[PDB]
Amino acid sequence: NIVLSYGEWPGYCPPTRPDVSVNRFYTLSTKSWKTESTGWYWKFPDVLNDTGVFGQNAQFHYLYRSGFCMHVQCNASKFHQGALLVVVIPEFVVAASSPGLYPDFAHTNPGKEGQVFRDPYVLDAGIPLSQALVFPHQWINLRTNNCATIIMPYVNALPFDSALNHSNFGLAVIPISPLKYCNGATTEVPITLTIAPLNSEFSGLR
Amino acid sequence: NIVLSYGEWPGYCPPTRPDVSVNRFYTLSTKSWKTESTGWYWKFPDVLNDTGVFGQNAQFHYLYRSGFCMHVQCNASKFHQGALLVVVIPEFVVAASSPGLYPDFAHTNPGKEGQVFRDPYVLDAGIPLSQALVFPHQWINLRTNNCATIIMPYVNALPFDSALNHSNFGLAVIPISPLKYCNGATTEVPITLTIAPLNSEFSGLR
Amino acid sequence: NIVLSYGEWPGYCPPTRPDVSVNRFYTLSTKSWKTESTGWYWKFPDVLNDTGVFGQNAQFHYLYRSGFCMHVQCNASKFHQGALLVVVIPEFVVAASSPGLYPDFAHTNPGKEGQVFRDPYVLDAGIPLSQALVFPHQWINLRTNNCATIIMPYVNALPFDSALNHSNFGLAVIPISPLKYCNGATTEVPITLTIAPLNSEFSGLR
Amino acid sequence: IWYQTNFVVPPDTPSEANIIALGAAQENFTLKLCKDTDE
Amino acid sequence: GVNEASVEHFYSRAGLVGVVEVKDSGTSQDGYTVWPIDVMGFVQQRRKLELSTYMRFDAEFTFVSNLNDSTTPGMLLQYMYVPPGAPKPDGRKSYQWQTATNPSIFAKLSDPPPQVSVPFMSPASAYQWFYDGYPTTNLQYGQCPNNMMGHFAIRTVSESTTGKNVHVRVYMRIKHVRAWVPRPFRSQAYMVKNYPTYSQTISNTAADRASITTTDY
Amino acid sequence: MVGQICRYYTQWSGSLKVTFMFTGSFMATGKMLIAYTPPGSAQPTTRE
Repeated sequence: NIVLSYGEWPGYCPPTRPDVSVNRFYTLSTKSWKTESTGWYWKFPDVLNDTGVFGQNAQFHYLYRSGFCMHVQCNASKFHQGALLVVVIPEFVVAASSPGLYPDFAHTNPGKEGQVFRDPYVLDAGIPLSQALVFPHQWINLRTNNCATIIMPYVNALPFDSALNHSNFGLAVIPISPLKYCNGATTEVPITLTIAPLNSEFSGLR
Repeated sequence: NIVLSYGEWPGYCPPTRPDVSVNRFYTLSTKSWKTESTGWYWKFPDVLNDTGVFGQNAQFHYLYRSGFCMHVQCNASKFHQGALLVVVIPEFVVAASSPGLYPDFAHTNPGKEGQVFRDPYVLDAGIPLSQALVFPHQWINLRTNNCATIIMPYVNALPFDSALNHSNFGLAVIPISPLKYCNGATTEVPITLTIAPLNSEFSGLR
Repeated sequence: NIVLSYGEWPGYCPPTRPDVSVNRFYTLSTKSWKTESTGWYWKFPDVLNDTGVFGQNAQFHYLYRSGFCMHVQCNASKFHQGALLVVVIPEFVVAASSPGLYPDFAHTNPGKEGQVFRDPYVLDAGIPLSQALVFPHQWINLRTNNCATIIMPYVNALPFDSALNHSNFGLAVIPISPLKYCNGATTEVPITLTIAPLNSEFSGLR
Repeated sequence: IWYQTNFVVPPDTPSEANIIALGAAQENFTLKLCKDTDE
Repeated sequence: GVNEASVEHFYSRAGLVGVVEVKDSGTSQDGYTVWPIDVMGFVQQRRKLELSTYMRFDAEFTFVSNLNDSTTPGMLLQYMYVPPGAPKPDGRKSYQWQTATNPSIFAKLSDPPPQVSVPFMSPASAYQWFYDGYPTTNLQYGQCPNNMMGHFAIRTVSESTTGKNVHVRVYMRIKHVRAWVPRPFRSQAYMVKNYPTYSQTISNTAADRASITTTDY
Repeated sequence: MVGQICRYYTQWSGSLKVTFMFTGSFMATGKMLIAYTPPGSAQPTTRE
């Protein structure tokens, strides 16, 4: 069920505090999990920077502070098999790879669509995927569960920061065990990410 | 669930009494249940006479007395159908058939591997399989259950007897309704027999 | 009578703990004490490593911890004279002598038979036999007593150790005053070593 | 890891799968004498 | 009706367990015979006894002796019981007829039949009709030596060939019966005396009909 | 992570747990035997 990141609920700062126009569920474009899929990551709050009332607040306020509640729903039949690791990585700095030593803006801030991994083994950051379980995470085993819920509080060296310039954390959905099925099953499995900001605070209104 | 043979728990004799080196679960080689399978039987304690610490005790002790707990696990999908009768037959004397009026040692004491029935209708003993339900038994209906557990106490005209020379009882797994499936399913169903001796006693140590 | 090595009874560790299959007396092959005999030593638990149920435990367990009770019985008439020193030497490392600076495996671990001294003056270790009485010891003076009993607890820098690789202590029977008799007496005096492990503990069963 | 039984599937189900092995220490794990790593 | 369907009543009544013949004319001039006690002499009685695995009972034996033409003269007979593991007579005038530890019954043909009750004789706690094991070859499999109840050596007390054959009908009544571990009734024909061996031509337990939907045979 | 921290230390002691996760289909049954051999003994050759 629900997992609390670092065992702390998100809370208010002891500034704009929207009640229900921001606290609503945001449902992102569904990702097609296929056999050859490497994985996807989103940057927060970059994923919601241009999406609904939260998008309007994050673009017209100097400072920002919010927790998040992520639901990763998966629509698969009992005849589909595979395991996703859903990991939240605080300060997920994406690395470039060169035989281009600096990643493009499209990779650092993929937006609401999200970016695919190129080297999910090293998480595109030079750190092993095998040790990614030190970060707050949930398994989605298609034979056990098709849901992951991670509650992430605000983590920063500063009490407030810019939504547009800084991403507090990244959320990665990575197929560890590849999706596999038999001829006749749907060739893809939908993966739905639902985000709900919790305890959102804003400053510098214009 | 568990069935008590003749409504009596196995107990001690009012001699070596091992605690955990013998009371452990013994898991035998899995049997492949197929369409044409006739069934299998094991003799006790001949099945454990050359297997682990119980095997060492049964071969270097003059007398023997023990109850048993048999688990007959079956690994089948919901798309497999069939019914096994799991019957414990006290003093299961195997009969020969002649058009060879005396059964071979390989048939009377098959060992840990176990022996296949040749005439499961007469249980290889000239007694009808239809009346085998007077003996302690469990059904394994692949659509209902895939487990059978029979707890068998020590049954003998003597308080003690030789493990190597005398088999107190036989355990028969017989497919009544044959295994049937459709093309694409596993052509065999594993049948696993797990034996746990209960209240084992030994005498004449060398 | 009984002498306690270092004034401490052997005790359990605050793991296999056999009751009577190991605590039984082990009686070794009798040694013929003659006029020209230099002495014998055994390594513990190497002396019991391949002997009965203790032998089976010491070879199929990773770790080991046990005290010992040694009886050194001597069968001599009142017309035989001589004195044996029965000394227990903790960590008895045997030395080679060269005019071959490393002792053979037959000398370091003589087994249940035991090894004869070549230089009993220096105990085959470069240490004087005259000062061997700092180790736990008993005299056998043929005119006073024909028995020695030394109770040896477990002495080690580690709480547990390997029976097969490490010998906690050596037991040496050394004729200080040579055996002497008159024509007609038995030309040899039997020396019988009886070992009883006390508080034996084992780990790593296979 | 031993194959106790054969891998059993119904029709139209992939007949090969994966096991993910995870590892950690218990509460009685200890470390001693700091040293620099090989990588 | 619960007394008629009890183990005590099922195994009650005296039944013929052997027709023993004491031949003393023509070529056979032995004048004696030894009949080993067999509770499973006939297949009818064997099938009823093999319903259980273990039994404990006392047996009562009756001897119905007469001549060829049903005549019962004043001839003397000795019915000696040889307990399990005693030597048996090897002749009409052997010393085994005088052994005191072999109980004897002296009775005439003119007297009503002799009766005597043999107790439970097994070294084990119950007779064992099925022994799944070996005493210590293929022949010895299933052969428990603890089921031997003894012998009944019968002779005419005479010094020479009488010239008259005596037919002895042994009737046994199982008494104080206790049975354990019920078993299916044997369905196949019995081929041999001490083995469950059956023919390869398996007989169906149920009689046949034309089809599974027609109640006609 | 335990195997990486162990390379920053000379000696370690204690117990380890190894979790196994099966990622086959929901309708995929069967048995595996996971056996542990203590350091003294060599690798088992057969399932029994």
